[PDB]
Amino acid sequence: HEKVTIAPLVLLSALDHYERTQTKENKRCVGVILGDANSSTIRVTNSFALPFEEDEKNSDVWFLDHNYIENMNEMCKKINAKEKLIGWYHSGPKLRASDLKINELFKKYTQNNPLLLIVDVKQQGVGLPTDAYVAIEQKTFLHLPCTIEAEEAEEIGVEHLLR
Amino acid sequence: TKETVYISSIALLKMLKHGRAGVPMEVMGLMLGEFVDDYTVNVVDVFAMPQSGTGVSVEAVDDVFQAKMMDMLKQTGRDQMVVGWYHSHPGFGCWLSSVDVNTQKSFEQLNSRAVAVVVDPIQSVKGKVVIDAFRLIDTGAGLLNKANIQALIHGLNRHYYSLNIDYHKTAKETKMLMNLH
Amino acid sequence: VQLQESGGGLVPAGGSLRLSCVDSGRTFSSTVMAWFRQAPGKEREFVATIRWSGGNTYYADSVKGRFTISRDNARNTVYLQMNSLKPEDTAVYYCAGGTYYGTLSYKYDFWGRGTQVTVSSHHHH
Ligand SMILES: [Zn+2]
Repeated sequence: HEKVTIAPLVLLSALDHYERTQTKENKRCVGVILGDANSSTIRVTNSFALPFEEDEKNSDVWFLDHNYIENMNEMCKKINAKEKLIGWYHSGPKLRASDLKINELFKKYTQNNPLLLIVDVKQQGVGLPTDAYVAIEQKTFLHLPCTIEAEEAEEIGVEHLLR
Repeated sequence: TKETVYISSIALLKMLKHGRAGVPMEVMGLMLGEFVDDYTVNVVDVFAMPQSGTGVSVEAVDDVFQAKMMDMLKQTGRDQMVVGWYHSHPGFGCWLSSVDVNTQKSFEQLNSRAVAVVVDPIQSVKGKVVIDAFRLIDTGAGLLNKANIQALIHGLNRHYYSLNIDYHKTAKETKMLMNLH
Repeated sequence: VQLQESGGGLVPAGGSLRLSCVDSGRTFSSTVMAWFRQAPGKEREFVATIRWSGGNTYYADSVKGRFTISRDNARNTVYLQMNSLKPEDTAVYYCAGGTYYGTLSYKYDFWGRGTQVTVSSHHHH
């Protein structure tokens, strides 16, 4: 009964990230997700962008700045103690060949089995622009059900932005 | 025409979330965007300042924190200037104390078009967002509009006046918001 | 595709061009039109922006005093009049529309396919 609760801001920040970096056709963007994972439902409440580079012509070469995760998380800790590092996201649209390998490196910054959020930024489908994954042997990705949970402050924000 | 602060989706949400997490304390951060012609300020993004301050002064602004953040944002394609600051007054409502006036003065020195945004994130839970944006007036220091003079006088009275506020959203954000709902 | 640019081509240095963009208004509603330009191996660059209603205009510094953007809003058309052209004005020019009055390309909602302006570096007007 593993479930993910995603706050709207997280998805809006994936989107803004992908657009501002002028992310080309076929390319992807990558970040960090923050929240609470001490319970059976996983709370994703925040995110931040990473410098990230891959080789389109060779999917085994990619570069993630480790310094940057360290330095940013440090700064996130100064505004909110409770929002911990729990996983990462990318823009997809689907799972990539290097994902298990990237996932393994995020394990060194999380205190859980890291959560992978694939955010659909192209919006060419019917409902939730997000699929949540976790690695498991049973090494392979397990789809997890996810849902939107908004602390009241955010919720009337989202409704004020639509009126 | 009326000067207007245009606030993007993520800026509003990050503000609301940070103000709410700081209750009962007044929290604060910087706003990034651009100034356009004279009637337009775009707030594209925002980030929080740590609560090192006892309250919300110029001192609560962490120069090395700000620079480190601006530098790292730049490496992920966020390259806008600081167009002002926001702060929350929890339950107090949307206006400026004398200390906020002083904080705003120091921001206007850097840039004459700087804006101050106040959020009350407690009152906002009544089901409507309580925000406004303000600037100091002392530069300006026969048809007319009566409500514009009534305001320009209360302005001179408290040394500052309000700006209109609007929200921008991309067509893509619109689509995404309709699914987060 | 909703926006269709027109005009543009080869002009000698010192010369004049008028670019137009017609919006069919069939998928995106917009309150703001802009021109952007992209030279090969440079970033997209903001030229000028206008509001449909009101006609307020904003210009990039490198372009002030020589370009004029205007709109015939009953005819859903935007114009970029370019005078005193310099070889560094050579680029593909894109109109874009959306609701953001300003400078950032990713804040716009839809794009025309672009039209090439080539300002000669040899021939002057
Ligand atoms: Zn205050």
